[PDB]
Amino acid sequence: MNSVTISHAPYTITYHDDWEPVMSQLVEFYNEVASWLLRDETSPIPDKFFIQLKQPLRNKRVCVCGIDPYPKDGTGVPFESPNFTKKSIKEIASSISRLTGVIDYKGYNLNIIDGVIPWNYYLSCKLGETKSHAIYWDKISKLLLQHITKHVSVLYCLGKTDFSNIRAKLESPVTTIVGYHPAARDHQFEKDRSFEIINVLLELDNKTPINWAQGFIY
Amino acid sequence: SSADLTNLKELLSLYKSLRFSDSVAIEKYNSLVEWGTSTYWKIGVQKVTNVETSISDYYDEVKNKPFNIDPGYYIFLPVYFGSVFIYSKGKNMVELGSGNSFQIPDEIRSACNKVLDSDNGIDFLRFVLLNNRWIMEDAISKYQSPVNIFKLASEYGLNIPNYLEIEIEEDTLFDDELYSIMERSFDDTFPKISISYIKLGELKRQVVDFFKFSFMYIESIKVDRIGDNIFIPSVITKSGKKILVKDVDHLIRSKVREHTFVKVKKKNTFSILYDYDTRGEVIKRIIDTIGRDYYVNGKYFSKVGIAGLKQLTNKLDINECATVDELVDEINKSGTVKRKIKNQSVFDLSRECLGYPEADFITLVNNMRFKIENCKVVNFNIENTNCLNNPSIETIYGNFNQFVSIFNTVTDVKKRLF
Amino acid sequence: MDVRCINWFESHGENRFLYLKSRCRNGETVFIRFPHYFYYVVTDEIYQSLSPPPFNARPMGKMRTIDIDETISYNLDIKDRKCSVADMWLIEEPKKRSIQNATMDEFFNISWFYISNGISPDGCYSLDEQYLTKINNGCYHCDDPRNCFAKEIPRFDIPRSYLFLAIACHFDKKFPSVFINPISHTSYCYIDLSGKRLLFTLINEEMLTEQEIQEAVDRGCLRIQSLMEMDYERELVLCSEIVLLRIAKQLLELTFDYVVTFNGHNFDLRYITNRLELLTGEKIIFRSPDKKEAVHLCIYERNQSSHKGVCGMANTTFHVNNNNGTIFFDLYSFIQKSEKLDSYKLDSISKNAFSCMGKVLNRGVREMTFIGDDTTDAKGKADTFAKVLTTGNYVTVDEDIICKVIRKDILENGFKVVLSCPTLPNDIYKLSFGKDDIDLAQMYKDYNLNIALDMARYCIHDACLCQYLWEYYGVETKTDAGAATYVLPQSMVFEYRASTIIKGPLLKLLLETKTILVRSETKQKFPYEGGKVFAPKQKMFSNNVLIFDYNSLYPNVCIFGNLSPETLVGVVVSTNRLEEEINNQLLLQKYPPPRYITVHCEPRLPNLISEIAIFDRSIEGTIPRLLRTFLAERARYKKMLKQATSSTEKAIYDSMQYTYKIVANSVYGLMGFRNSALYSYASAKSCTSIGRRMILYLESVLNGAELSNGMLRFANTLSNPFYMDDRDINPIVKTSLPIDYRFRFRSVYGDTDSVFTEIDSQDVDKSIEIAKELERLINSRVLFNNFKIEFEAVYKNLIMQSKKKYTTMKYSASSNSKSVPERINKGTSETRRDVSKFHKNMIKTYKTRLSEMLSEGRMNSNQVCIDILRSLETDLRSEFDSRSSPLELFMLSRMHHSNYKSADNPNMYLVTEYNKNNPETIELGERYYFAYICPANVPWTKKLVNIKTYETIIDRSFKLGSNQRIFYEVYFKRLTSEIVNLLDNKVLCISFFQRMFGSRPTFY
DNA sequence: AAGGTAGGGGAGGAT
DNA sequence: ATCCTCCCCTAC
Ligand SMILES: [Mg+2]
Ligand SMILES: [Mg+2]
Ligand SMILES: [Mg+2]
Repeated sequence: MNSVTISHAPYTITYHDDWEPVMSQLVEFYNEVASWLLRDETSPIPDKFFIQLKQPLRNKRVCVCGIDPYPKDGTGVPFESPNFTKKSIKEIASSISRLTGVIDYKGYNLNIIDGVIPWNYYLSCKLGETKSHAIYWDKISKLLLQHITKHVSVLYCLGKTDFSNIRAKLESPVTTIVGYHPAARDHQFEKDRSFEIINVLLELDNKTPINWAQGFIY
Repeated sequence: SSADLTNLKELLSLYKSLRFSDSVAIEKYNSLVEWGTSTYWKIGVQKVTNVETSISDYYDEVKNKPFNIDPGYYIFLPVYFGSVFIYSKGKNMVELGSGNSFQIPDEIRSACNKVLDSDNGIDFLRFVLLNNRWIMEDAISKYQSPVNIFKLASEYGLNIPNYLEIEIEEDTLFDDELYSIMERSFDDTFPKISISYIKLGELKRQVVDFFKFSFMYIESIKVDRIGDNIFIPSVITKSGKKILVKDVDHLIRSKVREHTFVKVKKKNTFSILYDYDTRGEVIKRIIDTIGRDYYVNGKYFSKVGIAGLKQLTNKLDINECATVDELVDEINKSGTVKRKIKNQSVFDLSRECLGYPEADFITLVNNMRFKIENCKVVNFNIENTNCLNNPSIETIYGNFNQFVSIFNTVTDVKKRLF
Repeated sequence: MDVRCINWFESHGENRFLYLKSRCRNGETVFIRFPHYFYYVVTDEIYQSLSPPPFNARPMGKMRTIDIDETISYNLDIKDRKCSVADMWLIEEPKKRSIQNATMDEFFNISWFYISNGISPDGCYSLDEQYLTKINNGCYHCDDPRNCFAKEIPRFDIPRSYLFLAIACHFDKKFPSVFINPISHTSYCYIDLSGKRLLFTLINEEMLTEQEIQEAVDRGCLRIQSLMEMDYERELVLCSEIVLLRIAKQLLELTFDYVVTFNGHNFDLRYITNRLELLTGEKIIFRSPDKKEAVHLCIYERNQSSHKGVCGMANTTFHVNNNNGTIFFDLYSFIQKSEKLDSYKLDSISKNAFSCMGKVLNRGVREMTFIGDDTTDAKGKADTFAKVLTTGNYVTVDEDIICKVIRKDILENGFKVVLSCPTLPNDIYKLSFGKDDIDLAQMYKDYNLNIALDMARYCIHDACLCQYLWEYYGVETKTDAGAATYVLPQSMVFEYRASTIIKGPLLKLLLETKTILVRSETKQKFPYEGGKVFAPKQKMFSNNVLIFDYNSLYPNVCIFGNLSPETLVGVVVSTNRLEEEINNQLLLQKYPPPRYITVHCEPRLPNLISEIAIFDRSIEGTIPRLLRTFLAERARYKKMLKQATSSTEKAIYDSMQYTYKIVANSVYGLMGFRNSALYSYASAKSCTSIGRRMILYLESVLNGAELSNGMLRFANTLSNPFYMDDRDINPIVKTSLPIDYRFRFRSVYGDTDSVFTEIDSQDVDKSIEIAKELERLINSRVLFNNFKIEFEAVYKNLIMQSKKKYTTMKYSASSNSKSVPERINKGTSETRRDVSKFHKNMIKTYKTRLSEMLSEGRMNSNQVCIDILRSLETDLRSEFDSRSSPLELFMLSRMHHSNYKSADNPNMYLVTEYNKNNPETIELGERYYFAYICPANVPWTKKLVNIKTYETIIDRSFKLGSNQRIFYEVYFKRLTSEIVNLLDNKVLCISFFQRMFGSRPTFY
């Protein structure tokens, strides 16, 4: 758990050792662009842009990658809602609970589950939109996406068209599944069963599965 | 939704047990595999285009040396001389050791399903074929026992062995003496090869056979009658001892020749040939020895007789007569025989009546020209004589005039029978 | 009140509507909104028993339903095909409904709309106003399309508006990346409904020094800071990036009829939209005519899969999600589907499309003057070149030298262009507009005003090439012609293949003939044999060959045999000769030839010996009428082609009649396609069986024919091999040729539907006269019913290599001996896209030399073999050591896709690694270049162990390294085999390989 | 949403 | 050797 200094707010980044190989580039890339983004209000607050770098990688097996760290009613990391009110987190709990048999629960958060590291491609967006800063982060996102992938066996991305060419973005091969975001129109996420497929493929290839029901709050 | 979970769960269910799947279940499996792959771009399991039915998991090498038996309860069943078949529920019967198509009657297929509807714990039924008589030998089940299955089989028309139950209360050294005692305790009149016993709690069958290796001199080969133009070969040694033969192929594959010594296993009751080690020489020698008028039809021999109306009535199950007109009068009265005549073509009806094998008979037909008038045969000749190199084809042609006589007669029966 | 239909499109909201865009005689644009329904076809007893009442229902007549499943029988007791007749209803429901016994569920809802209301997609109408309610400014709603569009009027012409656009993006070393690289230039060609054409380019002033910006203004440029002060009549405007993108927004949101780009659906529009979103809060918004839906510009990817056992993906396209009636049209996808090139880059397409032969008018120290007109080339090529010259910058000479244009003068009919080039000692050269020799990366490194102005000139040219290609391929004409015949909206004409485009005319036929085709069984695919191909009898002929070809043989076979799923009487099979003869003796009496046709096919199952398919020709079926429809259209466009004058008109009409050729033949493919609704195994196999007999009949009667004093003798009696007729079958026929002629005919080759008949003559003028008279006698006496042939050409100096490989000099059937022949190649290495240019140049030289010296004939000892081989070895060794040839001569082309079995295929690996390590991404429908490259230190070897390990994918920026060389071992071996395979020697040819490559050849 | 066979040449492999 | 399989593209 080291840290580096940068030229703009939050002026410091704290990271787990497993992220050392990219920190040498993150400081340069962020210092050249922060002067533009940090003039206005952002969601999340800039103080949490790099909060996801505290997560260890050597003890992970699956990475679930979203599009952005949910600006509206966000916490700084993807797939969290402090009051379990967001459509995305509720629909994830609904699908898993129906398969598992969970009836009485008060919340859900993928950051609780062991073995999985929540992630999002774009490090920020505007409030009310998605993929609004793709021109801003793309180069940084590619660095972090290939780095996190090298530490997991199965990469689960949301967005049939968003991660269509992810195989070209990644350096090392990874078991790649691209599913529906759990908030899409026409109820297309309701038929998505990627979570179960992930554990089955891990078992077949003798890897530790993800305890997806671990993320429920009781 | 539930539609996708159904497809995935059915795929997992079939995957875990693909060794009890027929063509329909396999097609469903492979369809679900293709569905999963195209839908998710990656699938855990792949298509299957193999796994034949086998029962080898339930048996082992036959023990022919003395050994000790410590456990108590056993059931002993005989294993008869003859070919072994396996029957599956709702399916046809297959000959064990080679996947083929063997003639099976309707009575046995019905009786098999009737006992297999009793419970769903039975994997297969084991049958033995001895001189065109069927005996059921085994029915391995995870829930039933080899007692009530046989009792029901008997009520449905099938033959069953004499059930014996034995409990061992000591440390016994199994030897030929006890083999003979328990073999004769069955009080069965059919030749047997071995005895198979099972321990309560296991599905595995163990088999014992005490025999001596020897050589014997063959004096002659002859065929015995067991049915209507059906003859079975046997081998007679210089001493007059009859050596049992499973079928025609048995002697050909064992390279048996007359007036020479062959390898044979000697048992306390009879001598048996075994298959473990040209064909043109051996089959010709057998035919010449048993008689020039015999030819091979599948697993047996038949004669080249001048069968006419009297034998047609026996195959049609109608009154025996020499009047052609009666071949329609009675048929219109008995509904159980008209169905055969109208359902089958004239070619097959007259082919059956003279006991011609399908494969060789058609080969003759397709190498010879026919002249027909009003769909009745008036002349024929051979255009390709190479088909005559097989002794069966030349012999069949020698008596083809009898085929034409019956063929033409049945044609006119069909024209008036409708 | 009087409108011409331009487009149809739908909304994507909760309430789906179908919109028509049309324009009135005076130029005004009107939209009409139609309710959208789901259409179901049910029988009377189903209709009256539907528990949920339908929204609306009308009777659609009394129709016959035919079960078209096929079964084999072993005797002649064939029962009647199951058919029912009943009153039926057509019901429409705004929402999807599940109906247990609905039929005709394989047609589009838009097809039901067009057909039920009698509306053609591109018709011109005079509308009844009482059925139109005004809902917005220029928008009406129509509840009763059946009576509103009842009146149709003759076609009239209307103005249309176009926007052609291109951009140029900054980069330093590699392909541009949106996250770093600014936009440099944006160019438009703006054409209004008045016909006024405006050309302008915008320059990003942020990359210039303030002193340079003032210099630009002084030179005549305009400088603007906002959007309200923009003027589109100025050729150069300098502004910041924010203005550049806001102008792009303003133009793209206008209601153009067409917005036309080249590969702009993946790059141009994507870059503009993505960069705008970050810099400011504006987005590009499309709105429906009635303002009930609004969508942001988003690019969606459509993936096209194959239909093989491991289908995979074989192509991909990108589409704009606009809902305002504008057609966003991408030349890249259009051309890629239509034409065949080594590559589909803009420079490659232009190089081939825009060219002419020019004469050298004057010469100079560094400049040559080229003059072109209709007197030096085919009519219209000099005019097309002159048109493009207006904006072009470089002209390529003989497809190799890139020359700068110094002066241009556009003449009344032709052009005069002055190029900066070395003196070329000849009088005639080929000019085309191809690749530029500029280096954009260096131009950005030194970016300044003079460069900015030159780049503006380049950018407006690229935008104008989109307009020049738009007209060149006749896209407007093809679009309307397709929509009318396929009953498809104009926006969907070039997106579907046979399975869907034939549904329009098919539905019309089924409703007109009162037929529905249904199935009750499971389809199973069986193989069958195809057409006949003959083996060439001789390698070199040294004689004129007369080629006669059946005119659309397939459609005539189905009409002749009345082949369709519902006309099959049955399939009779046998297992033995005795039953076969009995069935034949009854067959000739149960189904007399005068009404029935019997086709003797190859066995279907391995346990059968004979199969006969019986077809009833007394009532014409559905497929023959579908085939007649396509035949009528093709003939009409062929007739118009004969009346075309300019090269542009000829190309457009030739392309359209070819398209109808393909769709007519694909009707068979659908009949043989296991997943088709028209699948018929018996019919497809019977068609090819009749075809084989038809070719053998014509080939047999010509092989051995002799032309005598005044009579032609055919080799065989002219007996109809299908049925007995009343034709005079005597093989002696009267001709109109002079007594001087005495010739014998021999058949030397034949392929699928043509016969190659050799005549013992050297002249062409005699060959043409005889061939024309010979066709007359064949069509009148040899052939029957609707089977006709045409004389194609005389092939002079024809050389055969295999059953699919030959070369010759073509003399057209209307060209006399004084004409210039066309050199044509079929199946040879000179036409392939996967060999090289090094191979092609040499094989042409050696094959020509071989033909000339072998045709004359010397053969003192072994002259022909040794002369060719000795020169070949010298050139191959010289090239290896010299290594002077450009890499562009050793490049191969290959298609990328995912249609593979096992996942470790080297082809997928090679591309995947390229995509990961390069900003350039190869997509699943694109073609890329590759070469065999090995380290420069590797000597010439003889034992080749690995080949695929030398493949590398090369981009435009690829430069062969100083530590690399071309892997000549693989390039030379392939060329050597092609040359040696033309020689008749063995002993010396084997030695050649043993010393040069260390291997023994195979002599075929 | 998806047309059909005949055929040649080349690269790698399992003998 | 020595044939077999797979693929790519072309002619119909
Ligand atoms: Mg033709
Ligand atoms: Mg033609
Ligand atoms: Mg042709």
